[PDB]
Amino acid sequence: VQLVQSGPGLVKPSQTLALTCTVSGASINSDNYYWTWIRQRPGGGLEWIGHISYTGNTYYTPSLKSRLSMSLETSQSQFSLRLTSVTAADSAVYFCAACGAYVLISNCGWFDSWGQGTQVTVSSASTKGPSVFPLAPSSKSTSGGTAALGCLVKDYFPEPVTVSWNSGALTSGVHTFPAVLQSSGLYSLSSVVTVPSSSLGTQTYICNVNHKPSNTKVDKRVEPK
Amino acid sequence: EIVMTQSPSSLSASIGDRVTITCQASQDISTYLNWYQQKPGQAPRLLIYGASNLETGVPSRFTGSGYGTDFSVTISSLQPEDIATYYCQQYQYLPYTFAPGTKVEIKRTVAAPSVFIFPPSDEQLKSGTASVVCLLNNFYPREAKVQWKVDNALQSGNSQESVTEQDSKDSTYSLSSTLTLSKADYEKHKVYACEVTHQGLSSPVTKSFNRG
Amino acid sequence: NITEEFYQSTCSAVSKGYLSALRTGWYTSVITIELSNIKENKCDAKVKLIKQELDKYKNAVTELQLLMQSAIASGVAVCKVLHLEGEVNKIKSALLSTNKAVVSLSNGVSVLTFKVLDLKNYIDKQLLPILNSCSISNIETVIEFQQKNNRLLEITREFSVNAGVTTPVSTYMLTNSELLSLINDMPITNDQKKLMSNNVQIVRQQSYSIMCIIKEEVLAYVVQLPLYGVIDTPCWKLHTSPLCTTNTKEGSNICLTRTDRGWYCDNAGSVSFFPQAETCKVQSNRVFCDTMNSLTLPSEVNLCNVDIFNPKYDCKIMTSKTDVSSSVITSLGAIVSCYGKTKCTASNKNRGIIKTFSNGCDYVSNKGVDTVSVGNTLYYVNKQEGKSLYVKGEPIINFYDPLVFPSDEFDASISQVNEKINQSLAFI
Repeated sequence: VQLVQSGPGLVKPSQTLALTCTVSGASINSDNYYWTWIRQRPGGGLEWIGHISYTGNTYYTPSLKSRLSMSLETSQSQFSLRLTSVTAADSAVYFCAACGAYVLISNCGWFDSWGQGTQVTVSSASTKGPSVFPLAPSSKSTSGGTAALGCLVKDYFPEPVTVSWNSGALTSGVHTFPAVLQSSGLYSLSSVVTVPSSSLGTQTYICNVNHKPSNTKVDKRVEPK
Repeated sequence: EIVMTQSPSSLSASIGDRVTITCQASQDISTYLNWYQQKPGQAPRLLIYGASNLETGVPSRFTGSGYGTDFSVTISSLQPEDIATYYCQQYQYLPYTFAPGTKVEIKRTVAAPSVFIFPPSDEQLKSGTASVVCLLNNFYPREAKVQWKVDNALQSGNSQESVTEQDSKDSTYSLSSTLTLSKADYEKHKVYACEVTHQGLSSPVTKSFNRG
Repeated sequence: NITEEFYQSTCSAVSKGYLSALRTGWYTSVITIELSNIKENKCDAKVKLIKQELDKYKNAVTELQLLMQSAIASGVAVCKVLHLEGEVNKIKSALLSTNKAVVSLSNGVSVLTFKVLDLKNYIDKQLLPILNSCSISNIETVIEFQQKNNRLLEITREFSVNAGVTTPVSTYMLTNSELLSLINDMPITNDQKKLMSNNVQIVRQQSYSIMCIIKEEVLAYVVQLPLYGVIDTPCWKLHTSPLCTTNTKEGSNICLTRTDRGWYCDNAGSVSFFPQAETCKVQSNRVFCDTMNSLTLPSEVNLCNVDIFNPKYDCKIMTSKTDVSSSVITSLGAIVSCYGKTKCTASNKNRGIIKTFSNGCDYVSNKGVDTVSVGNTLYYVNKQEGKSLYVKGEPIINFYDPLVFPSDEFDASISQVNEKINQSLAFI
């Protein structure tokens, strides 16, 4: 079973959060399948939200019962989640998941299938595309044979940002750091590659930034001096 | 709601070691306990279902044990591809609950960080701010200390660090410290330095530049 | 050991020499079959057969799940406790390392629990490692699963066609060895344990299997077993037949029949009377009955056999003028009520007719008699060994004046009949 999540990364407070998960490999109405939703608060453990059965029966966690809604859309082979009156305490990565069994005599609690997850941020702030600045290599960033360089992805909102080097051709020695929340409301992260110093001046290094929450894709050439 | 206790909170072990994480539930949950493995940036992965059964595609070195209130998961020989966080979860009673987790780090010999410092780009200086980045690359253990000296003046409260998760290839870490100044403040001073203290360095190391 | 007395005076017969075994209470055990959860099934002639059994297993589980959407009041109460959350888990923990365990339920009832079949252990060590290489080249693994699953299918069938309550308790519900050891662990005397073990077929007939719950891979049904709290007291069976006058003119005859026929057993200084037949089962000279369908009578009720006009107990009779012929086959002979023009005889297999009955109520023993014929109805007699005693006496119907005899009393007695006779005589 393959699971693909669709949902917004930014949601204004006291609104309703709408997520859908598209199932491949088994019918939404197949026997003993329970479509589960799980959320993971930042830097924390997992929290089981609830599930909806192949027949349509739903169980919501007692904490969120008043604000939760789940439904089946068999024609599009997908199930959905709705959380209303959201606040900043509901910002998390929301995981579509599925439990299925050939013979089931207990609760279906093993989640062998998962979706990639949706990073949901709940804030009254507006999305902003990042500003990308090069970290040029010099003598202060050369240690023997290899030299370091990178780019600085600064002042964006909300998470996350996708960073590539040379469209994906450069992958060894790449270190993209976890983002940091600055003193303002915005984020910032850095990506760095270590490279044979002899190659500077003869090979092109370009930093590929992709920020989907604002339809932003930025390419910046990183060059010596 | 059922409380789940996982022990230890985090552990480090050499490659090939025997690693065991235990799990305890507030009350008896029979055989209805799962084990999950989650690496950074990815969804969890089911390792053990029904206390002891091994999920298809999981290496043989994962073993599940226990019944009732006390359970455990065991890695027969720890490997680089196992650097992750491990969760146990119960499903006898609704709502299903997870444990806080257990971080797993690989232990290796002490490696000194390669220190690099980057001045602000002229493109950023037009915008009005200036960021100086100092990079500590491929060191172990994780504990490291970085502090900035703008004209031999210790800075405080304008720097932010970020650490990578442990690289499975060489079991090291990397760190990035970013000193943020305004263009006006940045052009009033000349020397910018980061002073790195680490266990793999006999004496603190300093990387600095001029023309600020 | 079995003896019988026929009373000519009242056209009745008492068979005695029987020993009591009266069900006074109920013992409830919880019988469990540990089931299992099957994550996936994905895959060759031998393995194809295994998959057919897996389908029978899955279908059986589904049927039992669909299934879950006074004599057994106690068993039903135990089933209700099993539906509370955590309750099944208590049993699961008790039976983790043993098949027999006593478990106190949440309502304080301490029940004996019995794991009679462990299908969970079998599939998770043998089959589950194999269902995710698909290559099973020996016949003995196939056989064990077919044997073990066949029982589950039949138990499921029984509950499915009995609305979750079965009787007698089959050997699928509880094998002979399982039942015998359950009896051994019961809180009863050695005499009680011995009686039940020597009559396991009767114990099954007086037991109930009550389908309770399938939850958390445990299928559990309650087997409700009889407790025989009264043993080795005397029992006797009263047989009765119509006693009529034999005047020549048709329709001028009057009849009398002792009512309350049935089994009687001494019990705690009184006599237990079981009016509805079939509630007692007779094996040899031991008689198993059920006390919920009995009356408790003064022990003076016995006087109706020796002296039906005694002033201390009002013997029950019915009256009519319907002098039809019939026979009652007793334990050790046959009562023949022969009236009008009916030819009534008793014959032996090889010798032929050996007694021809005259008009009246009469009796013949089973010694040398195989059949009795009254009119066109042939009766085979019981051929069990035992001595009979014929107690001669004038038929009491001759003591009544036919001109004042009440022939329209069904539920009646000597005193009631006397009272009514007194009223008709007063007006004359």
